[PDB]
Amino acid sequence: DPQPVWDAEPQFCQGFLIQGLWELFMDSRQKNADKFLKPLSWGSEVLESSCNQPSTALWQLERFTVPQALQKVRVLKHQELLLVVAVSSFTRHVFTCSQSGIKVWNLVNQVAEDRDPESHLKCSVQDNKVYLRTCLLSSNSRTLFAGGYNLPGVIVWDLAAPSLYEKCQLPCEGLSCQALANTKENMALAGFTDGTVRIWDLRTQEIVRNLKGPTNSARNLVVKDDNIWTGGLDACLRCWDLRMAKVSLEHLFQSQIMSLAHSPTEDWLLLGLANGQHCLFNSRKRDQVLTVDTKDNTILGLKFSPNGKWWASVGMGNFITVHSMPTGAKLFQVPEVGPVRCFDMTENGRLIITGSRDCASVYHIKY
Amino acid sequence: PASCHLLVSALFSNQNLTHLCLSNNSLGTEGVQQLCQFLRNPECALQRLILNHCNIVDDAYGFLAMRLANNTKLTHLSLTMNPVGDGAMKLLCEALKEPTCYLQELELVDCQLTQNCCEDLACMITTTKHLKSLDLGNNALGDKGVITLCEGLKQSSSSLRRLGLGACKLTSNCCEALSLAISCNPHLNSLNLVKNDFSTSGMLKLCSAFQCPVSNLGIIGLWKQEYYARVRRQLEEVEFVKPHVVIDGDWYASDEDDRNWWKN
Amino acid sequence: PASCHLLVSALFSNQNLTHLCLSNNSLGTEGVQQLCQFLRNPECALQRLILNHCNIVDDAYGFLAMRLANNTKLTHLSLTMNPVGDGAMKLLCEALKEPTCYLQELELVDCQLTQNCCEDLACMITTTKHLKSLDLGNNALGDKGVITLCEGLKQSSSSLRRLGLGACKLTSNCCEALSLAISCNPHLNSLNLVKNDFSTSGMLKLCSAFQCPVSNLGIIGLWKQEYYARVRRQLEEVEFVKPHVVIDGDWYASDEDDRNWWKN
Repeated sequence: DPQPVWDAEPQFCQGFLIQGLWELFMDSRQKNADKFLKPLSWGSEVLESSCNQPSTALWQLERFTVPQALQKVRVLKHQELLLVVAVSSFTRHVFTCSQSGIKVWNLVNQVAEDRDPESHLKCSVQDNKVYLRTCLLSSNSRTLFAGGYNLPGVIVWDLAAPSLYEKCQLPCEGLSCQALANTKENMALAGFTDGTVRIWDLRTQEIVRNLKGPTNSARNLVVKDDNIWTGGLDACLRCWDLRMAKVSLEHLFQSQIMSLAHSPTEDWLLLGLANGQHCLFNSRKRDQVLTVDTKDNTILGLKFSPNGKWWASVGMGNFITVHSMPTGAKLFQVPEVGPVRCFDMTENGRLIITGSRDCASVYHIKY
Repeated sequence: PASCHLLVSALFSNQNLTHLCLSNNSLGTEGVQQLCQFLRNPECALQRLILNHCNIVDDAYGFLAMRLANNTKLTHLSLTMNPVGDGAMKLLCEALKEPTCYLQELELVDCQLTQNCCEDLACMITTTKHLKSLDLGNNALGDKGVITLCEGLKQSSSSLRRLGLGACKLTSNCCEALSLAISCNPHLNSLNLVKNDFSTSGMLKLCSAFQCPVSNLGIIGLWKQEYYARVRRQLEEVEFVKPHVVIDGDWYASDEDDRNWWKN
Repeated sequence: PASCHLLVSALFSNQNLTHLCLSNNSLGTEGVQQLCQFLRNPECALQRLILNHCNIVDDAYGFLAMRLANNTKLTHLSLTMNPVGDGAMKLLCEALKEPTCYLQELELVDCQLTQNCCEDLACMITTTKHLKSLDLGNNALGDKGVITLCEGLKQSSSSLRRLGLGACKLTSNCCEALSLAISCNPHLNSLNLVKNDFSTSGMLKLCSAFQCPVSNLGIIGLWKQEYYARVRRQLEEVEFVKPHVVIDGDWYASDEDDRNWWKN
């Protein structure tokens, strides 16, 4: 019985004053306390004050911080259902990925509802029928990746140049980009429906390596300098090191695998199954996998905190759940009306973006 | 521990120190014994003593309980991130049950606790006459433990004001007992329920308990973003009915008394 | 342990039992808590309590120590072959140091004890004004720990009468310390030194200690068959000067008051 109620979100003071001035003109021509949300200062911070804590922390342990609540500030409008989002905290440029079109937005301007993007990019103009499923961003913000189903290749855009243009088509004619991946190395990774993975060098645009497996096994892919992780409908789990070029571990499950995650400060591997079980595995000792959290709804996306303390989940059941690493228990809850497909996180740890229905929403983190 | 023992021995002769704080520093058993010996000495006049994240042994709990059995001029005590067993909890609550206790505030946030000691906790709450503030944190009381606690509370002999529960793994079943206790608790003033799964119907029941004229719950700590439209409308109705009720996520920000003198 | 809780709960309304004995029965922690709770109320009127082989561990000692600290009309307590810690012994000494304690005799025969608790025992002996009989058995007090005890014994402020050190790992070196303590200790009346090795020279010092006119000791637990012929002549000389002295190997045979009523 959710019975959800929707209200204007920001209620910014400038908007309130503008609304007040608009009414007076209409009244003149007709003859013929209040709570406002703090704006995003310069598109970087909110400038709020932190919350109190029951006790002081240890002198050595100052950097470890955990969040409490999430507050939404802006809503981004796209007429079609969105599939992926990108943050790009350095340039304050948010990218929204949908089935048909891609748009780019800037967070400098203050507005309740954003309808006009700074740049609009569509891949359906080039070909007769273009269906897009995947997208990816680079840490250096010098490249933008977008893969499609019937699109013959993958298109790279560069944000360093004064103008946006297509770098290379990098064709995969018979293979649809179910999975798209990238690394710190210049090297490109991608997975497709027919259990095939083909690998190209951006500098020279040549195929260097091909991998083959059973069908539906390329639904997921995890990249590391010495670890390549692969799993799909089969539920076989394979870890590969390019150096000695052989599968390291094989693992079996009762159901399919969709979600994987990695932790930067110390390796941990998170598993999401069709029956809704979260399994955690450490990549140092390499002994055993363990499960601590179970969800009735299928889990589609996952992400980890830059600090290495909390992970938030997005699933079929229109819910957002955030946990912690020591026990796996959830610490706060925020539900949404639509089925949440995507998720995102910021390297700075101040913002967060999630999208379920055609439009996208931007939230703010409190510490 | 040697430095702590020397410091306590030096402070033994002192008599003008009322507020003392010692945190994050390892303290030995002999240090706790010497501190209790100093406390037993008259003219101590030490009101507030704060100790957190300093390992305390089981025997030291015995010394603390013996001091608490006949204690004056010692109002506030804190213990956080300290290993306290359920048997130690029973010993502590028995020591508190004695009428010669003036401890207004007790804080036990991260002490590992289970559901068994909750019955003794309810008994001591019912018997105690001077405890005002009680706080609990990440310790998992359990559904049965909260049920027993609320059964002890609904009788409402205790005059405690502030109760804190956070990440105690609550469910929707205990909400009925909580609402029943609140409905006959004119003394209760502040309450916190954060990081605990509460269903929709539990939220309606709690809102109805808030709306009852008997309840005087003023400070409540909850996150409004987690709940649906109907719960938000009900909370707005609660604010309409009582003009002095405020709901804010940051429950620890409110300070009725100086608790963060050391934190500043 | 479930059965034992029933008896004390039933006895809670009793006003008759002055002597209660239990032994060789497994007892839980909760039984001790209720038993301690049993004596908490007035009109308990229970003098002697014996629990030899009952397993008492951890907080149960703290439960007793809290009760004993502020207690009266409970004179005789005995624990034997039940494990206690040195720290638990330290907790008991602090309670016994309080003026509000009338416990006459205390027995710990096979309880494990070491040298560390001896210093706290030495301080307790001097200040205590209500303890008469102290019994220590198989516990290894050691040579150094015993020497610490004689310093409190030498100061002679204590009024204890009967002391027992059987199989306390005495040696030849500590013989000098005991002789000084016996030299100036008019209050001491009965002593036990059995299953302990003494130097022939040290016993020559010990025998001279007995002949001292200042000593007023009447009961000695020693086996005359153990020692040297010259010592035997010195031992016979002790009886010649003082006709009232008695030297017998069987020290537990003598009963100033009823102690083996349960064994009877």
